[PDB]
Amino acid sequence: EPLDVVATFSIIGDFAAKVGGDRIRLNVLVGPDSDTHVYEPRPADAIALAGADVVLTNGLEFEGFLTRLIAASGTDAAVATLTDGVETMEEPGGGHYHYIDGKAVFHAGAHDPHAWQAVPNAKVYVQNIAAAFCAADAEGCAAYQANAARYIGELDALDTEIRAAIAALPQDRRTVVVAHNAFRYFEAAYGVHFLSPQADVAGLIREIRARNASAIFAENISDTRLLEQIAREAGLPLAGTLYSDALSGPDGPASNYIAMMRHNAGAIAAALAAR
Ligand code: NA
Repeated sequence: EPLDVVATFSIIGDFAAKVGGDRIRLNVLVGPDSDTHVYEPRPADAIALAGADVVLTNGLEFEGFLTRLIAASGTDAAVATLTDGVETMEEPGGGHYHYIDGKAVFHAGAHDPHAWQAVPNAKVYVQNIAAAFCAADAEGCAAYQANAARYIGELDALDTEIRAAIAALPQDRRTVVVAHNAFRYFEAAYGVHFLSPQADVAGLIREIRARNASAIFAENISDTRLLEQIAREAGLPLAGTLYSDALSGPDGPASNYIAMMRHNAGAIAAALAAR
């Protein structure tokens, strides 16, 4: 058309670009290394949304803001929630029951947004994107769909590579530490454990000793100070940085999703193979 596509943040942006190729014009609302967790609304998001045909989002959190700006523009854009069809996990402790009409009804409360850290989930994202584009632009559907199938083949190879790396590790060396745990879907998919803070460093320290955790990793979401406290108290070496919610810049080590995951998985395995 070009199909005008807005993606809320860099990782989804990469997916969009892979699916859309030259048929789309892509704007990404939150770019690499921003001091934002995943996505956060900004008024200037309006300028991109107002021209849009399709808006790609992670989840339901700020779909209010996005759809209110879309209505105000008079645009009529399809909003695709890319976690549709992903088995999302609740945040630790999130649940609770409410006694509606006699029955104790469970209320989910706040899902962990970091679903891309499991590569089978990134396949669903990509499949949802091709569906949304295929939909808004019937003529492009064969191209989107061939782009999607080929990227999904590469994701499949990546998921096997990650599994082959982790499977080579000893069974008693599977635990690392982070100040902020953006990695619960990685832990659910692959054979590794992440400990993070849930005075209470003491609790964490005990589980660290109990699990013989090998290393600590930095990430962009926690502040810096907490990380230094924990390593100091635990006497664990700082092995590197894991990419959680954003790609790196184009000269960094995580300039697209595949490279991001290669990095994370490779750095984790390196630390566990030796620390
Ligand atoms: Na971030």
